[PDB]
Amino acid sequence: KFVEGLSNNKYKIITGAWAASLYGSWVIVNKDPIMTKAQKIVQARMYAQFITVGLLLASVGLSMYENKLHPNKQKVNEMRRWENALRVAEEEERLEKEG
Amino acid sequence: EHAEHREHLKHVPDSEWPRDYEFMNIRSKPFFWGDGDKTLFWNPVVNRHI
Amino acid sequence: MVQRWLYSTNAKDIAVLYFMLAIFSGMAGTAMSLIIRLELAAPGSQYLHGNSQLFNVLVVGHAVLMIFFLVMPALIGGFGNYLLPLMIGATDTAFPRINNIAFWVLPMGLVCLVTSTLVESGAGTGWTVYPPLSSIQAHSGPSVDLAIFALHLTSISSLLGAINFIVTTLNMRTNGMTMHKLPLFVWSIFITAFLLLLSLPVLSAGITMLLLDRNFNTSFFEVSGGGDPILYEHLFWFFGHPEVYILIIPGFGIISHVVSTYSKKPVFGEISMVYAMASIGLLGFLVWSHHMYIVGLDADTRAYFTSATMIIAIPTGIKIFSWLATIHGGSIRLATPMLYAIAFLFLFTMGGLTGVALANASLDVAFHDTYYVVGHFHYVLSMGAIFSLFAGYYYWSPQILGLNYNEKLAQIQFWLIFIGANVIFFPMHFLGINGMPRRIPDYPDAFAGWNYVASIGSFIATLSLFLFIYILYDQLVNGLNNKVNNKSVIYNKAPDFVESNTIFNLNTVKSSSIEFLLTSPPAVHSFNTPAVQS
Amino acid sequence: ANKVIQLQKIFQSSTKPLWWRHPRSALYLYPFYAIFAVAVVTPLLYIPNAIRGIKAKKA
Amino acid sequence: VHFKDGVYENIPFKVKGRKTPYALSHFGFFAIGFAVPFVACYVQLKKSGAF
Amino acid sequence: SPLHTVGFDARFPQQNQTKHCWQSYVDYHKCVNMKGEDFAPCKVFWKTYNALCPLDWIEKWDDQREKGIFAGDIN
Amino acid sequence: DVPTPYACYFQDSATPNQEGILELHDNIMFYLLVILGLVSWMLYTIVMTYSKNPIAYKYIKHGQTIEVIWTIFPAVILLIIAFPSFILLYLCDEVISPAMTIKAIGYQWYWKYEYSDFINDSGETVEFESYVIPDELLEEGQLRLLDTDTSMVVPVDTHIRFVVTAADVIHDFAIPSLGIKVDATPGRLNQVSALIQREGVFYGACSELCGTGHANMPIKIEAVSLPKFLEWLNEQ
Amino acid sequence: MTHLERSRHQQHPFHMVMPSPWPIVVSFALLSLALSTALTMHGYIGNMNMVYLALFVLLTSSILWFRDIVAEATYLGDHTMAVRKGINLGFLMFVLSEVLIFAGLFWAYFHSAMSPDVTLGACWPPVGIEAVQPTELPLLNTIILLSSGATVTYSHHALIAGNRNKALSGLLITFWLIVIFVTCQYIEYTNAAFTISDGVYGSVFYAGTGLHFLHMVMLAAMLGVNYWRMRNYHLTAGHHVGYETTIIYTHVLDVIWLFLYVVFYWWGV
Ligand code: HEA
Ligand code: HEA
Ligand code: CUA
Ligand SMILES: [Ca+2]
Ligand SMILES: [Cu+2]
Ligand SMILES: [Mg+2]
Repeated sequence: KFVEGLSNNKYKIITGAWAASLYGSWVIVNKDPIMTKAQKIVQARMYAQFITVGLLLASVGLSMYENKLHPNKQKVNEMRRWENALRVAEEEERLEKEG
Repeated sequence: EHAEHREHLKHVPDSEWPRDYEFMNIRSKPFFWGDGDKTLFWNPVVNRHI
Repeated sequence: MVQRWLYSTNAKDIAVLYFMLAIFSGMAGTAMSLIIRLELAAPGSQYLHGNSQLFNVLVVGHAVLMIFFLVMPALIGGFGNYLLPLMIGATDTAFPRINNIAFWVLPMGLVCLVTSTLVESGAGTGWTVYPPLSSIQAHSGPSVDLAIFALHLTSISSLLGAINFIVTTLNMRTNGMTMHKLPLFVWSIFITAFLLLLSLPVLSAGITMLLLDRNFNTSFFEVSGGGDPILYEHLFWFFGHPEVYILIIPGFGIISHVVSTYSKKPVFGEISMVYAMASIGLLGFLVWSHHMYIVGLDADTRAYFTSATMIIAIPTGIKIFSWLATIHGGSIRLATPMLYAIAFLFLFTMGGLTGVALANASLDVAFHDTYYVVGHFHYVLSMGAIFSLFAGYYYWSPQILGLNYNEKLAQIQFWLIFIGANVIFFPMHFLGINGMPRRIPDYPDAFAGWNYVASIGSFIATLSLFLFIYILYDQLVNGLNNKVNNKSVIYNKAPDFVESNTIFNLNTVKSSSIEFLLTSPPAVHSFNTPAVQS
Repeated sequence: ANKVIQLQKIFQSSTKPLWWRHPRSALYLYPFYAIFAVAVVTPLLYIPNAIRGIKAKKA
Repeated sequence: VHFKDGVYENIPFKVKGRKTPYALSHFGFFAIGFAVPFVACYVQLKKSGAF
Repeated sequence: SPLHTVGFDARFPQQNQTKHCWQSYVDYHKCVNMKGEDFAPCKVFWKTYNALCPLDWIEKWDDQREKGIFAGDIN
Repeated sequence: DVPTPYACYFQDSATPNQEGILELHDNIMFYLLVILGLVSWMLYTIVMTYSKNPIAYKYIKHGQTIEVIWTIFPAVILLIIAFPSFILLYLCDEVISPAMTIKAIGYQWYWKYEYSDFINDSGETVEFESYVIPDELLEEGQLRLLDTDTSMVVPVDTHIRFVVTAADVIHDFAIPSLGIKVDATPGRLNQVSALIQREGVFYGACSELCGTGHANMPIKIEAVSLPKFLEWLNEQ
Repeated sequence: MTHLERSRHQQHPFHMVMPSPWPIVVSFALLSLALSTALTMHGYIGNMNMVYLALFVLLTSSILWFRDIVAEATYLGDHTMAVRKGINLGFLMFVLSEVLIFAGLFWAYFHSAMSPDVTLGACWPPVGIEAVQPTELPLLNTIILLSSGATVTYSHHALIAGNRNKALSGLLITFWLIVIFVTCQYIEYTNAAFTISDGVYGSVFYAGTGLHFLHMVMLAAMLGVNYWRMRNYHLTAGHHVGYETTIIYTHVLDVIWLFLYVVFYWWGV
């Protein structure tokens, strides 16, 4: 139901989730200060991209959760585009024959 | 299973090769090394210019 | 003698090597412009026997030499490396071997540009080396490769110097100088170095992409293969507008010093000038497609780009109104840097007003690739940046050389270049508004009338350049006698109206920067103990 | 093998330039000047043929 | 290195004590720069048969 | 007036019209497999691509569809 | 329609686009002349009354009640010059119901025109290449570097759509009195429109550096009435 | 300390570098490299011996420059706290410049992919191009980079913690994992279907990941020189700045490899 509705927002949610994981892990790594700021940045970033690559293999898991919905896309709405581009040539051909 | 795919691809001669599209293997000038058409990591099994 | 100048590691020596190379390459670019303008004087072939390729190669050499080999190594390379350590109280720059290689990679760019001219036909492509003309089909041979390597070595120099500048003014400021208490020229070099650091990568990427397209059979901008030259236009001009703000921001700093010391009153609202320069530098990255109004963008693309190109007239207007406010109510001492600064304040505003005429994409369909654009940018270049460069030379030369120049000859030189530059670049608007295109060696006969008067003005400009060469000779030979006789201005500030001539003598220099307090020609170890500031 | 104090006592108490102060510097510095001297002047010899238009022999 | 101070010691070129006139060095430094595009013009016109 | 031309299309109402002639070309040549001969509105595609797409591109694409190197789906 | 010697203004308009471009340029130049008169009057009066001033008012640094004014006033003059510019920008882009398409393909140092509408009785596409008349074969009276051997002929009072592309390098289809300037890049097809309001002949040139024949690459458009256009097209 | 003895030092914390030949030597090496490649690209020079000699001279001159930097930092004691802060800031501006180079390359990929041409077929990846699948070897290449960062983090913090064997071993594991990544990229480049001449796809793909490949081989080189200087006791527990710059370099090459991964291998397939 919801699955493709935010699975074409797929690579726009995971970069936001990366930014969320780094800028959220930043306060948890910065609340206990004795390291210099660079070590806090590299450890928060080290956690955050483990999160984004785990979420990205969950991304391919969703990708084949989701297209047992309708098989063989990358063409079955080039079907859509070409089918109504076709008979929108039809809508012009008629009333230039009869207009 | 990709080395074995290259293994069975080594038995397909170049008239049975798919014809290159217009953008494939751009040859503006020949490469200044070697024999011309071969690039820097040109594996002759997976790459063929006919 | 070989360790001081070949193995050099002090910034004040690398600065004068930068200056010698800059004025040499400026003589080269002025000779190239004299040949261009002499060929353009009348219809038909005049001096180059047909041969429009040689004309195009000379236009390329003129633009590249004057931008990347005169104005950048003059302003940034000479004046920044000399004065920013002296005005923040640094003993030297941070990373000085970087500072030496950033000079010595410039003669190598020069020799590869000159042999780019001497091989098969030269690279006649414009200074914006657009594919597919700059490709291997339309330009066969090593000409464009060597021009691209010239751009690479100049970008290496201006990136290493930018890193050097950023670190040496964020790290080596003297012990009272917060960032708000910086001189305006230091803020100029600072913001310029950030623009360099943020913009030179995309240029290096684009012209390395072009070089791989030419020689390594790859297709970034090859249409039969999947490319697009509009990608080159984007990647170039994302550098190309930050480049022209890089050319002008140290000029703004030099003018803000000169105007204040010859009005004898401080700059009206200094921190708003810093904010204005930072806003120009920030907004210069958002305007790059005003050079691409014709290529076929959307209407909303062009609407945003007219809006963003228009709203940079606000901080430049703040700067220019602040310059008028800091000469209002002053005691103007009409010396040669002051003459150059007032000429800047007039001619730069005329160039900027033609710039806001060009900012409208609705209107730029009438003016793109015409001589109107040539008029706009040669105003704000050869009357903005060159006038601020001459102002910086006449403002700092006797201090940092120890030798005064002839004042009457300097004012003759100023009036000749101010006449001659106007006579070159003012009729170009007439030609461009009547439809005369760019980069043509020959034109229809109806354009002869203003082209003749422009090339007459070209000789006035190069005559004033020859006069400037003689002024340098007279400064280097008779510069110790110009202090003794009355051929020069010894003090750039007169006494105040109730200040005695003897009470002036204990406080001869009244400056807000360290540069005019130092020993003339400054010591090899200035600031043994650090300078101190409240 | 922790020669750093023994090398500090050489590098600080020396008259020679900094790239010459190590004992093994004559092994690096003398070949490099020959390799550098041929590497910078051999393209300059090919500059006139590139101006004239003479390509090298390959076949 | 400790370097010399003074008025003429900040420039790589010699001005005062010379066995040749300084205007030689000064104006031949700039005439070469003014004459690079003419060498360029000469060789690219001799390559195109105009001479 | 006997003068009639391609009108503007809501898919491509901007300045660049490359995917007008390319789309009408691929739409015409993927008519005649699914549609066939003598079909009355595939001359709409024909007038649209031959009115605004240049001759070099038309003969290049027809050569490429005889190659098997055409990058559209007309089979 | 043609440049004149010693001219200083636009060529005479022939389309509504160019006649709007002229009005927007003059409207911008109005406020530009206001600002130029202001700053040149200040720059004159300051250096003519304070060059002979021996006491400098060295305590004027802030000016709070007027810095906001000279920040605000440039912004409203930008708004005033930007109001008609957006209207012209969003008026010149629509190409609505044109009665003619013409393709113009820039090759290296000729243009190639192609009427592609099959309104002919021949029914075939009309193309021709238009080269510059060289200087040695100019018969007497012809305009140097502007005249061509063949011409592009267009009817008047007709919405025409120019579809512009190139073949090898970037060119520019530019005619100033019609007020069209459009880049011909070798990958894509741009379009502009025009409505020619008066008959005549209008010249233009390649305004993009094509190489060594860049100056020798002109455009010539004869706008005629529609009968004469039809009888021209009946041959070629 | 007394005034008489304080006067025998510098009064300011900054390194006044001695005059050095390597700026002009590297400049002439870049000249010879440019003039050699521009003439071997067009056949005016027979073979690649001039380009090989020029690159060798360039590399050895950079090595002698870095040797002098090591000598100044270790055997003369010239790197104070202000000099350390300046070197770290200069390396940060450097990595910002290289991130901007990669942003230009990502702009090239996106301008080719956001709306592709008609000569590829309004398609991405283009027709006939067999794209590299993101699951097999590039997944291992992400894993051995996220793990290389985790190794160099404990190697660093054990260098601070007084441990010697736990830092040398972590540095050795980091260096070997980086060369594992470089050999896996070589294996992918050999067993890749498309080449750099196969259109704009091969152009942008090999441009981005080959620039990353070159940065990784320089990363392996500087991890090696850090291992050398840690084994030979140059690096100390409080003053290890070249090591810190290498750690910054690993952690920015990690995130730009991730952007290359998710763009060139997931969104672009
Ligand atoms: C730095 C910018 C700069 C400067 C100063 C100039 C200066 C001049 N330029 Fe030009 N020009 C360009 C930048 C500049 N130009 C660019 C970017 C192009 C585009 C190329 C292209 O289209 O691709 C161009 C193209 C261009 C054209 C358009 C031709 C064409 O489109 O093909 C013309 C027209 O005649 C021209 C002529 C001149 C003339 C007569 C001068 C005269 O003003 C020269 C007189 C100036 C001086 C005499 C300056 C003083 C000399 C010094 C050396 C200063 C020394 C002082 C110190 C060191 C303190 N140049
Ligand atoms: C010295 C560098 C420099 C500077 C400072 C500028 C300043 C500006 N330039 Fe220019 N420009 C170039 C260098 C520069 N330019 C170059 C080299 C080219 C051609 C490149 C090529 O094609 O080869 C070019 C071309 C160029 C184009 C491309 C046109 C084309 O190629 O078809 C445009 C488009 O908008 C433009 C606009 C502007 C604007 C709006 C400013 C503004 O920043 C100017 C701001 C100043 C003022 C506006 C005047 C002062 C303000 C007031 C008095 C306040 C009151 C005024 C108003 C409210 C308007 N110029
Ligand atoms: Cu076609 Cu210029
Ligand atoms: Ca002429
Ligand atoms: Cu701009
Ligand atoms: Mg253009």
